[PDB]
Amino acid sequence: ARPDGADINSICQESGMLAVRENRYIVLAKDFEKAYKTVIKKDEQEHEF
Amino acid sequence: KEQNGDVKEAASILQELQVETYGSMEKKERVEFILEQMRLCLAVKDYIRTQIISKKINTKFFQEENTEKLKLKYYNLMIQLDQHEGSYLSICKHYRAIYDTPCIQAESEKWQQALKSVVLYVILAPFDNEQSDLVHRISGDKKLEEIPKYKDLLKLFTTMELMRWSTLVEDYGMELRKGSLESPATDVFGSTEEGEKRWKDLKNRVVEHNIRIMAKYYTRITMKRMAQLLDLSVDESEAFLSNLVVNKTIFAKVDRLAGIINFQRPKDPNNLLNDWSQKLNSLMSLVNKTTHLIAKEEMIHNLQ
Amino acid sequence: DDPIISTHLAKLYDNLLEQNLIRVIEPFSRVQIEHISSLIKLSKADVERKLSQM
Repeated sequence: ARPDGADINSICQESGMLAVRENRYIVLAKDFEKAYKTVIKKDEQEHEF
Repeated sequence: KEQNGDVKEAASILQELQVETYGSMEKKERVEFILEQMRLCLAVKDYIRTQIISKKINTKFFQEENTEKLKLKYYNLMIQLDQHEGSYLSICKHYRAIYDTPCIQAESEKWQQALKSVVLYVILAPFDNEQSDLVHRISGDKKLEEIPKYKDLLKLFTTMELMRWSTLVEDYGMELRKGSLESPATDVFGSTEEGEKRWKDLKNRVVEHNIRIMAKYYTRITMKRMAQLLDLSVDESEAFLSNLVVNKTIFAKVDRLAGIINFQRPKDPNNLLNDWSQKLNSLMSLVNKTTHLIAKEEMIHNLQ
Repeated sequence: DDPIISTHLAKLYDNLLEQNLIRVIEPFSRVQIEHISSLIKLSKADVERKLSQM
């Protein structure tokens, strides 16, 4: 329910391969955030008007 | 070491295992430490706990020769992962890693347990080409043929030596009666929950490899005389038939409609193919006969 | 709370029949119909007509 299929591919890219930068399997809920900050977040989060 | 550790300190060291391996760009202490809890997880006495920490171990490899002999220090534990309870066959280099240490040395008894471990383990291992081929690939040792037991079991690699099982029990129970290198015996039959289990899987060996070797004269063989020529009882042979036949790695055909049935090959249900091979190839051999008959008879007639 | 008691575990054990029939007949083609069904523990109760149907 948070507006942050094509991105999910890069989502897992970022999150998983940074856990592999961390070099472990277990994927965290923070890994979502790691995949939700390097994205199309230009102008967060409402045209305000 | 406060209490020499416990499940609490096991959880401690484990939680401190997989966190720092990358905050600590470490090649040796990380190796000598990811093993440090191998006891705290084997003193835990849980096969799958050791296997989880080994799933951790897989991360670190090319461990060979960290120092000149750091692996002669770690491989004891690496094989200790599945040393006395592990799979009888996945010990290929596991139950091999024991030979090199006193092969690096010039030991006599420690090298003898090294040898009679690098060999007396595959008889536990199920049948395979690897075991069979390798145990004679590794043949050529000089310290190994100095053991009547090694010679005895190495001879077993042909005709199965369908021997009175108690005779082999002598040959490999007097290992514990060695006024010489005996650590072979303790590695083999100084053990109880696996050494006696080694005797059991040795019964498995004799019966199943005899099934292998005796596959020639079959298509006529009785359940009773099976046991008679098996060095084991009939209902013992019943259970052996049962396990080898539900394993069914070979295709026999048996029934107690008579009990005279055998660990057979497909029992020859085939058409002319048999006749075809026979007639054709035999007749061909006969034309070959003729064609060299002329030749060699002429040769022996050369002087005349 | 079983919706139907005519099919649920009925079909399970139905499948299991031949699933247990490929363990007593898995070893060899020919066999005594008794000890082959000593595993199913009934040598002639229902093994007979079941395997016939099969």
